[PDB]
Amino acid sequence: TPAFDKPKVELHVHLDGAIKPETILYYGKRRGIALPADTPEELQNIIGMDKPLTLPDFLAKFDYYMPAIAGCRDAIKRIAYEFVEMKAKDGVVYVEVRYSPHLLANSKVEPIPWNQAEGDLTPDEVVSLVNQGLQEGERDFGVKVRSILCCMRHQPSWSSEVVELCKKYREQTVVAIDLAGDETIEGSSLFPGHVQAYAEAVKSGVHRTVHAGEVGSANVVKEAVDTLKTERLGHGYHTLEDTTLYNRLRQENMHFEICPWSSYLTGAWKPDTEHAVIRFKNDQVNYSLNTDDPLIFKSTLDTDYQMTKKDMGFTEEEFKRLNINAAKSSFLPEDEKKELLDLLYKAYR
Ligand SMILES: CCCCCC[C@H]([C@H](C)O)n1cnc2c(N)ncnc21
Ligand SMILES: [Zn+2]
Repeated sequence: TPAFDKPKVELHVHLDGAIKPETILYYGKRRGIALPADTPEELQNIIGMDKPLTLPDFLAKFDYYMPAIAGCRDAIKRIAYEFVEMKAKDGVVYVEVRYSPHLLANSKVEPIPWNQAEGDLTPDEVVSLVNQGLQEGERDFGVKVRSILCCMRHQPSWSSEVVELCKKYREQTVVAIDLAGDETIEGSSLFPGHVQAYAEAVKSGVHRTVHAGEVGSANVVKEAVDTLKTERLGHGYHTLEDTTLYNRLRQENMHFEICPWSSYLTGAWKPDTEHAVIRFKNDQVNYSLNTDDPLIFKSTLDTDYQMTKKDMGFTEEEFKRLNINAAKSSFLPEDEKKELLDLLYKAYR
């Protein structure tokens, strides 16, 4: 039985980490692309994980299935559409899905990703394709959907395209910019290509979020907040190692996109310490619960709610509260943000 059987709001989930094994297998076979297994069940076992992995072991997971979807228009649009259906089964009423448009392209994209051969799908089209999938999905399944394009910490040369992409496709599902990738890459937060892109995001009113504090120190979080001027933090668990940064962030009602289950499987969180979210709760912090990558973590939104309910004493009043904050922190136009809030209020009370 669902841990929290009411409407939910999800702000931190990767499109390329939320694909149906079947769909991966389908395109794998239909377009001759080598694939570990050939049975959906076995496929999820190899792609899924249940024990922390090194960055490399983890990254490798993508080389596995990405070549199957990347470059194929049909597949890009489809996984987008199928992702909305997955969310509907979760009882999610609003969701912000993110992904790197360059990682699904095989044209333009400088270092062509996944040892993919030069193709015809550019990053710009990837975005428009995804927009349609997400849009038809919203129509058919009843879930409000917005998207966020990610910049990659190791490739600042893409960041400007990313912000221009968010600018060119706004309203049209794209509501913000993000920064994902290796946090340990020394100085990555300050790469001129990244800071300029977020600076442009500010000049153009493009909402900002950043993956910081998941593995890197509190300083990675600081740079995210003070230099990139982020409005939301992806994870941000290590913020707690700097009480003044933490106190200030609490002061400014900063939003933390928490991924409980995710943190446990990646090692970002060691089961010997009290999970960072438990203190966020005790501190009445502005945060939300997210799946991050259902595919790799073999989960569903419930997985995370089950985890905090069972192992962290999370009440219902808390679930409703954190979801209310998720709505309040959404990148939706105030206009539509109020409408989401009324939905949840009348549904929670
Ligand atoms: C090692 C990551 C390289 C390929 C990234 C694909 C994808 C994007 C950025 O949505 N992504 C999905 N989940 C991700 C995660 N937890 N951390 C970084 N990137 C992630
Ligand atoms: Zn993430």
